[PDB]
Amino acid sequence: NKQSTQEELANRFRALVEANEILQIPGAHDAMAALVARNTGFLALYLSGAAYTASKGLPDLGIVTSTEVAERARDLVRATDLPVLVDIDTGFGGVLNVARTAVEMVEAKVAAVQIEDQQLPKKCGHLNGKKLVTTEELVQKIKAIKEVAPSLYIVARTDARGVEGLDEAIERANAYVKAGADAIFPEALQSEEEFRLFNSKVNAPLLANMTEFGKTPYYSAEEFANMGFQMVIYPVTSLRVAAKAYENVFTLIKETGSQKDALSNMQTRSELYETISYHDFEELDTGIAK
Amino acid sequence: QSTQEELANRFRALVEANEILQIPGAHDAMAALVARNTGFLALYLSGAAYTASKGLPDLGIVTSTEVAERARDLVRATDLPVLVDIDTGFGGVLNVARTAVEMVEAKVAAVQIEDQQLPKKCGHLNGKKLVTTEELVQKIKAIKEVAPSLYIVARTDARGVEGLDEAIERANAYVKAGADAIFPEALQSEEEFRLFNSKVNAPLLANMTEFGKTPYYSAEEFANMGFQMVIYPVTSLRVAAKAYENVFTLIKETGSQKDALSNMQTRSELYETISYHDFEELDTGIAKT
Repeated sequence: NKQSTQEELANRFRALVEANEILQIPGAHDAMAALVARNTGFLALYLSGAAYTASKGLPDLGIVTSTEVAERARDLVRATDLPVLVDIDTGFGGVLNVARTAVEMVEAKVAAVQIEDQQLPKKCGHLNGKKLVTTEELVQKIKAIKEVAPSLYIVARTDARGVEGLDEAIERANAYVKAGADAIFPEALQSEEEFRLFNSKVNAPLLANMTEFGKTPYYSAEEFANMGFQMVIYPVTSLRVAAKAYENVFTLIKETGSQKDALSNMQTRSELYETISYHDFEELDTGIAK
Repeated sequence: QSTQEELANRFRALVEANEILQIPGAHDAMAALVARNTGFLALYLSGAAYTASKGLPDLGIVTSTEVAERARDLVRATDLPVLVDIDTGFGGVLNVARTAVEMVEAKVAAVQIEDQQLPKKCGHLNGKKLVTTEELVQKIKAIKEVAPSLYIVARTDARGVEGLDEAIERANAYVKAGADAIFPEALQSEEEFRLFNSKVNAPLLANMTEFGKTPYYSAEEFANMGFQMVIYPVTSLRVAAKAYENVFTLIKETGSQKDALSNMQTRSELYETISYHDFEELDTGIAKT
């Protein structure tokens, strides 16, 4: 095996960002999705809280632990040796929790983490809250990361556009950047002009969130690129299509008594053989044998 | 939220039931949830599907704890009887005992143990030898004494490597040892199904895995041929993988996922499936001063 180090992975990720061509970053909720993405030719992967929790059959409500997220992230790197950006929500607690989350991700050889200014958890009764923490509140958290894990590329998410306003978001963004963030995820900017303007007023590479059925139209990556973005995520797609596929094949087996008609909708044992690199284990066992 | 004994006694009733029991493989909780919503009454945790989901080959390099934690996820999501492929029990008799308790703790209904030999020798990785009959008998004995409430399926690979006769002999011994049902891998034809059925003192499980040594019989046909249950072990992962491939290629080469919108679970169905409402009702219900 020839795995990379975390510091190699973070720098490779940074390179990918600074690159002239836009970086597409697919969400992979598990190691199999991670392997397919790599084989499909993607150079970075995304672990979204949404897809992760949904995989475990849970709601995206911040009830998973940093330990759990760091282990699934392990699975991703262990499988692909690709830079992985991990959505760490708000750091799973305070400055100290954020500090430990940072170490655990470096241990998992995570290349980058995404932290947000959303205020969590939500007050009882108003669990559908939209309030954010103070700018300083995230600033300190970012400083905590830069302190304990300087080898970690930081993407900072802000939901300030839809709750406080455009210029408010720009102000928050530039603060997070000077605090140590290397890139900005501006949730739900509302137009072409807002994208270009935000890019113009903020001194950092920008991330675009291409999640389906959301507040963002289906622009191509090329479109995002000339509009001022240098990376784009497809966070939950892997789980959306998988869940659809369960439904269709389970329906079929229950209805018809057989999976006969869905054979074409399947990865073959041959494709599986090569995907999990079964061969490379064989050459290992025999090389040792002689 | 059923007890382990409840989940085990129901699975056993499902087996003895007149209608053949369909058991789909669910490699994770989401698969598990959909199987439940689809109407299935029991779930399977496949060794091949689990490991591959973690990007590993089925070579017995996952630990019992690993499998135990995934089984835990499945039972938690659905509260359905789950049958877990525990391989050879991940070690000796005392390892088998440990594996059993862990599964009982995880609220697992049934386990499946096989007579293949593990680990496999160098150079003989692709080897296909089984353990001595008593070795598996001792292991079944272990599970009976340590976890009496756990339903036992014993898989024999004897038809393929030894002969049809030894398969029957091994199976019957496993039965008398404590196996509640037997999994006869790769019986060759319907003739061999019935004969084995006539010669084996137990409920039988059919392996309906794809691209294998077994034709695509319907569940009802298996029932007519002697079987009381049938698994669909790797299917969830088989369809999950190909969907990744198609959508990722789409994104990679189109620059966008627009054309896969109809091939996706909606936010609304997601919301439904994970019971997001239940958490709202819990959260808001407590908000009463």
